[PDB]
Amino acid sequence: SKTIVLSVGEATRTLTEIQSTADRQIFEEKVGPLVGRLRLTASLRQNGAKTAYRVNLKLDQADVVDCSTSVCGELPKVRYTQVWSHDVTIVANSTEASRKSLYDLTKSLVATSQVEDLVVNLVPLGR
Amino acid sequence: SKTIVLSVGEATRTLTEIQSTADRQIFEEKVGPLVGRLRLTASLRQNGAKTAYRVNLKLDQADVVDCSTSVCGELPKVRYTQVWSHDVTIVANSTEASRKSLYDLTKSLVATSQVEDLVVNLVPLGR
Amino acid sequence: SKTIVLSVGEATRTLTEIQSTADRQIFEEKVGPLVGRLRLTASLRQNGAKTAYRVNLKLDQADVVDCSTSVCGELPKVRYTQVWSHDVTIVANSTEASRKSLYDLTKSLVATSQVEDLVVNLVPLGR
Amino acid sequence: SKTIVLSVGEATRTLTEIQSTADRQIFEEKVGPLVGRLRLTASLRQNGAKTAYRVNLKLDQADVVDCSTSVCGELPKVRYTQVWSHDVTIVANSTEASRKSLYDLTKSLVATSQVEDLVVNLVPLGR
Amino acid sequence: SKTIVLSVGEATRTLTEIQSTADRQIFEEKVGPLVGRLRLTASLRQNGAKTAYRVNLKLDQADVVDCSTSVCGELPKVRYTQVWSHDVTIVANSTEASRKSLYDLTKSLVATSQVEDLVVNLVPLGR
Amino acid sequence: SKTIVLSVGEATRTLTEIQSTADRQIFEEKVGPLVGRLRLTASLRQNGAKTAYRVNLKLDQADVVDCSTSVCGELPKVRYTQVWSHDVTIVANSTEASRKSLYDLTKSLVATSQVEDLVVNLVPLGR
Amino acid sequence: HSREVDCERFIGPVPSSFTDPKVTSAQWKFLEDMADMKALADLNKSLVNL
Repeated sequence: SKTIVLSVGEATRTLTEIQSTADRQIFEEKVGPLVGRLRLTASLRQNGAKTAYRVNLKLDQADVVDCSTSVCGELPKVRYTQVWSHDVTIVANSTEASRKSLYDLTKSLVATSQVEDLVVNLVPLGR
Repeated sequence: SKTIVLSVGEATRTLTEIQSTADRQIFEEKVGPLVGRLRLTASLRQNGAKTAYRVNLKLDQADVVDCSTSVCGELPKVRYTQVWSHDVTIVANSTEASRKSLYDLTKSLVATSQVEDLVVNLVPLGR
Repeated sequence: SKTIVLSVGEATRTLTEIQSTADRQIFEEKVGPLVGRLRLTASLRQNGAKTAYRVNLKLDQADVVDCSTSVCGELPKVRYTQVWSHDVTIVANSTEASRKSLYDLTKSLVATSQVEDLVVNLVPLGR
Repeated sequence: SKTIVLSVGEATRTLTEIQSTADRQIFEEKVGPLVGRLRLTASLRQNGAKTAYRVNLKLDQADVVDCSTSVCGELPKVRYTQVWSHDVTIVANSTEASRKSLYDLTKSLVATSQVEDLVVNLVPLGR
Repeated sequence: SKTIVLSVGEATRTLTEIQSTADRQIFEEKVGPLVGRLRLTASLRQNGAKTAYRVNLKLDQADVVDCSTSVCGELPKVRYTQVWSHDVTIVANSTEASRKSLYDLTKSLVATSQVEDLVVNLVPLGR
Repeated sequence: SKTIVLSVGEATRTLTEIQSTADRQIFEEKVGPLVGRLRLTASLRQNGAKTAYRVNLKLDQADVVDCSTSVCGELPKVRYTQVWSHDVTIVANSTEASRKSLYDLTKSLVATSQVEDLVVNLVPLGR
Repeated sequence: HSREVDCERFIGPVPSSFTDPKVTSAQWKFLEDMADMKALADLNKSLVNL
């Protein structure tokens, strides 16, 4: 199969390839309960008349709850669902330096503290 | 009656014949609570105009739960039910060597690690 | 593709993925004549209202005969056909230990000498 | 009245005659709650044309439950009911030695460990 | 086959399984003349909708007479017949301690001297 | 299971119990092809009002033919069928010496040369 | 013998961490900025019902 190791800071999570297919790659995290866990959908295709390409990356994670610790009967039930999709439209005949600069800019914007505040405190981005 | 000993690795389970009949053999495991335990249904018949035969083997096991250890009143209640049936269509005028090879192939496919992963991690068979 | 190695005792057989599809996976054994060989059909789906799942596994193998060794004209012709299907109905919210115990019990029942006698001598299971 | 002392091993239970009648004798155990306790019904009659006799002995005991210890309102409620009747058809002109031997055989079969296992583990009698 | 040893005090009687069947087990005592001897019928079944169970135990013994010791000619002829049936209606989801206490109470009532007097002297139970 | 060894003079044949049941015992000879071989059906019952008994013994053996040695395609096909049933009506209260004498007379009549000639040359018994 | 216990005595002393907490100026400024931002964001939602 295919294993992906993600470092959160103090622990390491492992995602395993489940549904190996060209037009749809489904990775699922293996920790405990398989239902309501971390899933990742990847897709790659073309467009128009063999001009550019199209890449789609979605990451879902639904929280679960259980009452068997106190209540004497409740199966693990999912609560909410989060969807974080992507869309990559990069042409083939481009520039490696430009692609590297764009990737570095995206990494910097992701690692910056403004997007973290926008996600947590729901404050619009503008510092 | 009829006793069947199954070795799980560290303990031995005993199944006892309960409903002795030609067209339906019902074996039940005797450990503790008879309701919601291990049951096995076997059936043998013919087909068409005395050409081949038909063998059916089903194995069921329903988990039980109880709250009398903490809660002050709850009878043992069944939770889910699992059904694993079979279907054997082997003609009489066949080949002993071919039947032995088929049984060996089935045993190897059962004992392989791919079906175990397909059962546990729910990953499609394809290694 | 996808290769599966099966050990019969003295030789190793190789099955190759032929028809890669989600709702129907068709594996075919590559030894010599492709027609009338070993085939395996796998299927995975859901049920009802996203409660449990359904897994189907069928294994077919039709014997072939040929007279070109002595008779001066006979194409390889199939004789009989054997069908061995399965049915797995395991709910998602279950128990890993219970699933492992059930798999071990199934493996023990397959590897026992009673099912082998039931298959070969056609004697009903009851030792 | 009429008192019957039964030794269970560490304590002694007392049953008291309630409904003194020839065709129906009702003994009731006096410990605490009279409803849902131990009751015994005895009956003696004849048959046909003054040939033999007929003796009937039934023993009932229904378990009770109560929630006044934790829940703030629940009367003692009965749960299940067990019925263990008998039937004695012994002719008058018989044999004292034969009757004594039959009683000894019945006592031995009752005190044996096979009936205890049949009652507890629900395993058919056959050791 | 299945042998049962019963101790009467000074001798040991042996009962042998003769009609091995699930819904009807027939044990016969082997001492001398097979006709007109000790027989035991056991039956186990369910009831209603998988709720409780039903166990039936009957014990028969018909006395025989013969005149070949003095009279010229008389085949062994049966005299009277005794029938002692039972009825066990115990639910599955019960209590092991309650079942053990009930079995101990039944054993004590069988081994007591009141039932012996009721059987022998035909005096109603009431001491 | 249950094995029966029969001595024909120079070789020993083995019959194996297949269908173990009280009212119908089916023994089958294991040599090669299971279809069209030696089978034996045994049955034991009572009659009327527990007076005598009834024993039935049937022995069947169907010959098979095959053309795969020369012809390039013919499955093993049965030819004729032979049925040799019996009927034993012996009362329980009989005589051991008379039964032994009858069995010896039957054995002598079977081992005599007149029945062999009646079977082979189809000549009526009368020497 | 038969002893009666009063559970309102057989407990150790109170730890030393039950004191007044210390907050730095940077933490105060950060919390005040976050509070002001959240307050100004909550205002824009009230005018939607105009």
